[PDB]
Amino acid sequence: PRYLKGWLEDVVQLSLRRPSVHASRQRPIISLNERILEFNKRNITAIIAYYLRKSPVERDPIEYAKYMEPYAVGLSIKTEEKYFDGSYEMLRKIASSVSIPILMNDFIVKESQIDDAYNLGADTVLLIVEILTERELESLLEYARGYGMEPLILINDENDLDIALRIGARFITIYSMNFETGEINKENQRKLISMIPSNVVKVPLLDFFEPNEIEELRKLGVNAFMISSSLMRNPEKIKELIE
Ligand SMILES: C/C=C/C(=O)c1ccc2cc(OC)ccc2c1
Repeated sequence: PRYLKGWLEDVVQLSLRRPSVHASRQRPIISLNERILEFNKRNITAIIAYYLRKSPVERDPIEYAKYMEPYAVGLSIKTEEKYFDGSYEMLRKIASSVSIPILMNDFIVKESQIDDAYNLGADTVLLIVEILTERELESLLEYARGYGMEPLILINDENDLDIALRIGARFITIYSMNFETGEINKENQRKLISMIPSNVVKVPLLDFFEPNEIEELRKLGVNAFMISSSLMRNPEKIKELIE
């Protein structure tokens, strides 16, 4: 990884030394990017329900996963420990108790964390341009693919987009986030969406969504929407979205 500052470097250092787990998965991968493409063809609104317990309305992660299973295209499960109160064991039990795709959402800096995700039952992993060099991102990209997991590449700005496309990313999440504040820059997010090629599956992160926003973003080529705060506070809004 890079050498950063602040809590993000603390997290990078935690990831560097995180021990690899002793586990094996219980079902095949269920491809998240492919399921999004299927939902698009079938005209089903594709929502990734984003779960965290803490960050820099706390919910039971199992119960949340089961609640979202009938409606969501996938689940994002935060497995970073110190700042997000994530666990590998919670990932494992979520992945063995729902049959929709699971994104392991963490700060991946080494291959053994990808091994961990596969062995715990995740269907894909997040990779973050900001914390990696291009060479590192390319090597982790190809590592994840090898398992059958098209990773979701996180971009926060145009430089990040350009690195992602330079290494052949096929699945991108547009956070447009300042990790120091947890801000999503909605203006920059729209700009970045408009720069992504049509054959890359593209997923903005939204805390809250406006009436018309989902429709407007779909008109910009968005394939799925990863929604955090609104669904944690009001999980029932996923019904409205799909129905
Ligand atoms: C890649 C996983 C990231 C997040 O879900 C996430 C959530 C809340 C955050 C709040 C912050 O405020 C200081 C900073 C980063 C944050 C990152």
